[PDB]
Amino acid sequence: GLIVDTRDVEERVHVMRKTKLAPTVAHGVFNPEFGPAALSNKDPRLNEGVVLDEVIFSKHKGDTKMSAEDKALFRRCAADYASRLHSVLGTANAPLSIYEAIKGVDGLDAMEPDTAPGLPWALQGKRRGALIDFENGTVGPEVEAALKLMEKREYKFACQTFLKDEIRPMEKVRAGKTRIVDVLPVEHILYTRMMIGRFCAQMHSNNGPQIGSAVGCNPDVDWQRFGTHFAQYRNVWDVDYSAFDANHCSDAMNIMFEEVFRTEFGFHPNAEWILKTLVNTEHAYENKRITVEGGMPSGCSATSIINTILNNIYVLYALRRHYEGVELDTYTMISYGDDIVVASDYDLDFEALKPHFKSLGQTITPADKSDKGFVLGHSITDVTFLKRHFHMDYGTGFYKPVMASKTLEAILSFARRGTIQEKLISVAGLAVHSGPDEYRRLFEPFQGLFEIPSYRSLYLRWVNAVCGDA
RNA sequence: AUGGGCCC
RNA sequence: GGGCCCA
Ligand SMILES: [Mg+2]
Repeated sequence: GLIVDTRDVEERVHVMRKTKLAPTVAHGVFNPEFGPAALSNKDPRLNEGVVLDEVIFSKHKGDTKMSAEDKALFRRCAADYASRLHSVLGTANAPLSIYEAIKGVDGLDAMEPDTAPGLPWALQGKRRGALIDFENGTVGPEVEAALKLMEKREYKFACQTFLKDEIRPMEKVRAGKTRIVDVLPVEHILYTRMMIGRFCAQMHSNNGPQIGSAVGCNPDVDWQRFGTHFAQYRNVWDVDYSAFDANHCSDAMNIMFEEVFRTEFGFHPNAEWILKTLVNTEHAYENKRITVEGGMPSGCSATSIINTILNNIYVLYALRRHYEGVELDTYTMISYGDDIVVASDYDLDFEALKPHFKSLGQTITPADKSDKGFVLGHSITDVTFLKRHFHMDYGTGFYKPVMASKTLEAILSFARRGTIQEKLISVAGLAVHSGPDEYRRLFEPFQGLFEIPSYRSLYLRWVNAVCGDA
């Protein structure tokens, strides 16, 4: 985005924190080029000539403004995508009752009961349960007041900046490249769900290449689906963006909301309005306050859906800006936020597409090696989606989601106090797909101390999940 | 944190 | 309810 104003106020928002990630019995064994991100400015692991607060916000490098010609072309692409999207989902996009938007609906999880409540409730130390009844699907007086102030479109708010406590590659840990989370107030989240939840749930249950969205998918079973689909194309591309989320420009964001969430598609008028409040945002960070124009907040309801939509639109816009006759089935793609796979029988030149993405302030680079240039001729067994490869399971013939061994080692090397056993069982469902030998090697540091699920027990579970028959 | 999926 | 992983 674009930082337009930075001011210091007395009302402090404390987030400091040491890490909650302790090394495991495996860190002494795997020695991963990974560690927890730095969360204090006096971290000994930091480089010389690095400040946390400067690198934290160093992603906001400007809000790319668009020409009339480019704005109108984005609007056609947004309309054309919306058209395909709504024809597959239906136009059954009526608002959610308060109850619905809390407890969820078929294909939309229930709101989180005990996650951060956001501002200004965080400064009053009032937990999320203090404001909403998550059993009965009703809201307290403070939320109904904001709710009525959202219908009337007067509602203001500030985002709360959290430093993300997670494992990062040491190169980035040392560079102070800690990722940030932007917590919106819990009433904003509820109202957004009211406005676009019925859309969101329908997105989820219809995930696939057809709507170009993997949000709602389950890699274990859905890998076979995605695999076979992309298998039948002459060209496949693993495209990386660089800070996809922050680089969404006002114009693109705004135009996307105007074309996708139209009342003619059955959306409440305030659907467009609620989503547009994400464009110009106030972020709170200890003493400082940052007014930003552009970019997506990570923490808004429907963040992944918005990113995926925008992604689907970016590819169309970029291709149409370079070629002629390009229509939705000139190509195929699936995305989950920034993460994307594109395919086509045509020989598209992504290298030439670079500057077209650049007009939306997006920088595309090949995922593959970061090799000098986008190449042609790649297949699905060459690419990565959601940190998983597409590999053929040697004994069911089905595609399986395989994670890089180095990644799995990193994961297994750190855990929060008293969460190790639990975590080992979870990670096991991810590691099974690496094969018996590699499954054994990965968990061997934990032998004799924790319960390790057998390879066999988890392969058998997977086979049933992917196909009830074989 | 938003969410998705999964695990108990 | 508590956890994990991915974006
Ligand atoms: Mg990828």
